[PDB]
Amino acid sequence: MEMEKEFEQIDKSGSWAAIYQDIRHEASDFPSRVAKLPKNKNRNRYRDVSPFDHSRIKLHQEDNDYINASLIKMEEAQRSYILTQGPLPNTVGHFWEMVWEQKSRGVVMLNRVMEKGSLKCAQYWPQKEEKEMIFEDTNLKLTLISEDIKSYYTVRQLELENLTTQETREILHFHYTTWPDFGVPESPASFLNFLFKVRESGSLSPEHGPVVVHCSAGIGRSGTFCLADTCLLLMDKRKDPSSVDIKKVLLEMRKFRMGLIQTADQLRFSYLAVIEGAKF
Ligand SMILES: Cc1nc(-c2ccncc2)sc1CN
Repeated sequence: MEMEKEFEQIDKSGSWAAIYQDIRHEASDFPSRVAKLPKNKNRNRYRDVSPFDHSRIKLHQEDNDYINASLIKMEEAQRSYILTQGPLPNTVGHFWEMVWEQKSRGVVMLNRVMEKGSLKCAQYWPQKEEKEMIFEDTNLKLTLISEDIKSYYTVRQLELENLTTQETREILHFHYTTWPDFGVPESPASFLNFLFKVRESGSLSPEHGPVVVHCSAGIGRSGTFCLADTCLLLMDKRKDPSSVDIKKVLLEMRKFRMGLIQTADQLRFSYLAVIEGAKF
C-alpha cells in the first residue's frame, strides 16, 4: 500500500499513537545479560536502554569488552550501522577505541552536548586545533584538523592516532545541530540534506567499517536516521518501490537494538522523510 496513502489515512484518522503501540507490542525481546552485570553499571547512561547480547559491539581487550553499542545489519539493503549512546565521562576512551577497531570513516551526532539545561553527552572531541585530546586508558590521540559550520549542521575533519602503532586515520564528524529540544522538526528538508551530505562523504559505503550513529540514548533520533536511509535505498533497488513497508523495516531493525523510534511523532516524521525523499 503506497506509504503516502497509508500516511494520509493515519493522519485523517489520527491513529499515530495506535500504530506506534502495535510496533511496541510486536517488537523482538532478546537477552541483555552483559549490559546488566554490576561491573558495567557506570558504562550505561540509561537503566532501560541496553544492547542485546547477540548484536552488541565487543571492545578488543581482555579486561572488560563492554560498550553500550549495537550492530544493525540490513541484509537486503546491504548497509550496516553501529548505534550507540552519547559517551559518558568514563566511556569517551571506549568510544574512540570502538571507532578505531571497527574501521569506521564517519561519526554521526544528532544531539547537542547540553539540551533542556542538562548534559546529554560528554564533550568527546577537541574544539581547538592546538588543544588535542589524549585518552590514556585506550592509548589514542585525537586532533581537530578543520571545521565547516553551516546553518543546520557542522562537519569536522579529525585525526585519530593509535599511539601504540603510530598509525593515523581521518574521521569525519557529521553534527546535526538544530533538532529541537521538544518534538521533531516541522519539515524534514534539512534532515534529508544532512543524510545526503553524509552519503556523499563515503562514510556509509562498503569500503569502510560501519558508520557510528548516536544521540543521547542511541534509539530515537538515531533510529530515525538509519530507518530513513535504509527505506530510500530499498526504493532505489527494488522493481516495485511501493512494496517498501516502513513498519516492517523498523521491526527488522528492532531485532538488533531495542526501542528504535521513541515516540509516535518520531514515527510520523520517519514517514514524512521517506515520502519527500522519494520524489528525487
Ligand atoms: C542519488 C540521490 N540523491 C538525492 C538527493 C540529493 C540532494 N538532496 C537530497 C536528496 S535522492 C537520490 C536517489 N538515490
